[PDB]
Amino acid sequence: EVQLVESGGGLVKAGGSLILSCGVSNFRISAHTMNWVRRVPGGGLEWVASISTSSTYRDYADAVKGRFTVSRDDLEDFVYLQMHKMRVEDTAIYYCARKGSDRLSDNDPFDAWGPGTVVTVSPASTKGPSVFPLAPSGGTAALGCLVKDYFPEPVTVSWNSGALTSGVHTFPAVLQSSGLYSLSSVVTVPSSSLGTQTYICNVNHKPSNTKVDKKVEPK
Amino acid sequence: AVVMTQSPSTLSASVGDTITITCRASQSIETWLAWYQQKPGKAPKLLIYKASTLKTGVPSRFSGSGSGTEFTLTISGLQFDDFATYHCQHYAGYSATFGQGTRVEIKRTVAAPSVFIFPPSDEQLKSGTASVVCLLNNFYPREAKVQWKVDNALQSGNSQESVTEQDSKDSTYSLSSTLTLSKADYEKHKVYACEVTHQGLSSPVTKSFNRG
Ligand SMILES: C[C@H](O)[C@H]1O[C@H](O[C@@H]2[C@@H](O[C@@H]3[C@@H](O[C@@H]4[C@H](O)[C@@H](O)O[C@H](CO)[C@H]4O)O[C@H](CO)[C@@H](O)[C@@H]3O)O[C@H](CO)[C@@H](O)[C@@H]2O)[C@@H](O)[C@@H](O)[C@@H]1O
Repeated sequence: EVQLVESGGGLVKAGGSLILSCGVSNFRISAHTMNWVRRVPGGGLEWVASISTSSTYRDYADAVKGRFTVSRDDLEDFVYLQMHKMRVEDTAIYYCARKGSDRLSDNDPFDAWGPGTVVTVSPASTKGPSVFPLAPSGGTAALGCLVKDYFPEPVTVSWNSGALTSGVHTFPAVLQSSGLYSLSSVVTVPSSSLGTQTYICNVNHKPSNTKVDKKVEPK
Repeated sequence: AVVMTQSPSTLSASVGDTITITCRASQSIETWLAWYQQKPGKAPKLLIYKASTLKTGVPSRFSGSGSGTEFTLTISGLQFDDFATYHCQHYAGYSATFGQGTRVEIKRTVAAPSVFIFPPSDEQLKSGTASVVCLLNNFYPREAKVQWKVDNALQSGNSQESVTEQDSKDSTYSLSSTLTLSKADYEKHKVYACEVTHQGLSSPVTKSFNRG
């Protein structure tokens, strides 16, 4: 009858963070030593964390130590797992369990488990911005650089290595439904100065260490 | 059940001006009101509490007043740094309700945008994606509507827009909306149009292009 339900799983980049919550039914968390265990793709189980009765003692697996945090909410019966500086090896199904028996002792097995939440750590920590031209056509016109499918906050742009500043507009980044960002940078220049003058954007993505330069020409 | 109503939602003012932001409570809240300053991206900064108690470090140009239902934030002599959003807050023991916010910006004259449409680059097209961009250049005020009309069919849930801060010198805004289609979807249609609705426009401006 006793039930446990983990929530909060999903996909995360390497170096990221994700919090898992564990909720229960037909028992109170108060007197139980709450634990987290994961099933690594290899097949086996790795004991993750342990939280003693009323948070007295908190134990962690060597690998997860100093990156993960176990927490308890006795009043609303909740168990939490903070996962930071996340590694690819942290990819597993996460189960929250309890040390229990018919009469609670000083050392009981994990008599109750949750169904499990899937946590997947992606290898790539940073993504490469793809740069595209916004090519032109009353005496004045506009051109720009579309900085796409990239990550993660923040990208800097400058025009003609920093020479062109007047008329420049670099827009706030937009988070796309993919999890990737996209921003545009434009500049208004006179229609006459098109064929003659040369225009290049200077995309600087400090996390990925990316530095891209693209010339914007008509057709 | 306390309802907080700030007024105005947007306050256009010049530097050196003395401006007042009104906050109204649905029922008496005595002096349990707090004013906050919030600049884009940055976290809210507490200015005044207990309706008039100014927090340590907050400039003397800021002023709090009112009780029960009517409250007032006063900025005497506007500094460039003061240009941000202002949130009034009723703070109760274990709850709180905020005002809708007041965006204090630089006043200037109505300026119609310069609209530019950009077809997706052939480079991107080869990669299986099509990003159609619309630009609304140097317009005033901030409130502007953009509609995407592929072969006259209005679009929804494919477009994403972002707006720049008020310009340092000209005091206008810029908006950029990006319509995102698959290469496949893009090649099923001929005419891509961007219809722009703004206060400084007699009628909406439609900037358009055909594939080639
Ligand atoms: C200990 C396992 O993690 C265990 O925890 C849960 O049950 C709790 C547990 O509490 C332990 C107990 O103190 C020991 C012990 O009784 C005895 O040898 O005396 C000492 C103090 O007089 C002490 O070292 O209680 C203390 C504080 O209350 C905790 O430090 C310690 O965690 O054991 C008892 C039953 O023995 C339960 O009433 C507790 O709620 C369950 O998760 C249990 O199943 C686990 O095996």
